[PDB]
Amino acid sequence: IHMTGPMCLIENTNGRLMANPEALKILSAITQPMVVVAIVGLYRTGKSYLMNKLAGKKKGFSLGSTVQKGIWMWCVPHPKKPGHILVLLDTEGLGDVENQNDSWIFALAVLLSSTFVYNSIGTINQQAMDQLYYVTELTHRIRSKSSPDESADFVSFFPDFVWTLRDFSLDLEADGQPLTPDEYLTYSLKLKKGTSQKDETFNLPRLCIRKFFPKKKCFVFDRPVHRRKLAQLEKLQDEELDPEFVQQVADFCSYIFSNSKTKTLSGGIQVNGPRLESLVLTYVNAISSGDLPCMENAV
Ligand SMILES: Nc1nc2c(ncn2[C@@H]2O[C@H](COP(=O)(O)O)[C@@H](O)[C@H]2O)c(=O)[nH]1
Repeated sequence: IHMTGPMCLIENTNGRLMANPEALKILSAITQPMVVVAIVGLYRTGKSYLMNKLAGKKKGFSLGSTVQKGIWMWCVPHPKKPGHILVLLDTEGLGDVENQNDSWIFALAVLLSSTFVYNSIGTINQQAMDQLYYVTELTHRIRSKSSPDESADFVSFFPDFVWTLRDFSLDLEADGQPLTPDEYLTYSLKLKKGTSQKDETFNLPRLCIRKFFPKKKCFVFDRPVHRRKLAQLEKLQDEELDPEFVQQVADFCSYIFSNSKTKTLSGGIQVNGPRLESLVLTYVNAISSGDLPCMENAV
């Protein structure tokens, strides 16, 4: 499975989402079952490191990928599942230079993925909650535009949720024992107690995550601390980064290689390369159509 590095699967150009033919021929060739893990988030938040580490790459921490966008893929063998492939998706360029296909790229990632990894800096903020809410419903509207006819049946389709918090080497709070990353999640996910229309327009995203993301793991990561940029524009190695950061991101990878399920369609048919090509074309066609059937909401 040659793939030395990542490759764009869906490119964002002129506000126009175009699926990659070169990427589709690759997917087609892979007959084995797939575990799709989408590392989504804002640009320049350290997503690439999770990708390289997940792809098994030893030297995978770049330092400034200076310029002078869409969904990139990386198909490697699954390091804990022989006969299974690991497809890695990355939402490139989200909010970089900034119709704004950010939500759509976000949605396709969640759609195509078997596991959903949201990557953000600092403490959990409303802005993240709102778009997480927005994508949940957006994915509902797109998936529904593919169903043979014009709700515990949509929750079964949704991927697992993983939140990776970055530069949040802070994460210091407790009751009597220090909070775990997981406990921090539920905490920052606690609903506001108030019969108001400000707390209402605050608890909706929380309520949405409560229903649509049943399995939820959280990861807090330390600030990556390393030797100075010895001649700029390079790619460091683990032995040159904060040992804690390396161990944290490894413990993350381990959770992925073990807990992440094989991508399945409706009826429970495992998804393989050619099956993912179909899903990429279907979903790109459902979006690029500018159609979208207006059915009832799902919140
Ligand atoms: N703030 C922050 N940047 C990181 C971290 N890990 C890697 N980076 C940097 O963030 C950039 C990665 O961009 P990305 O893949 O999220 O679009 C690279 O320039 C890399 O040097 C991290 O944990 N926190």
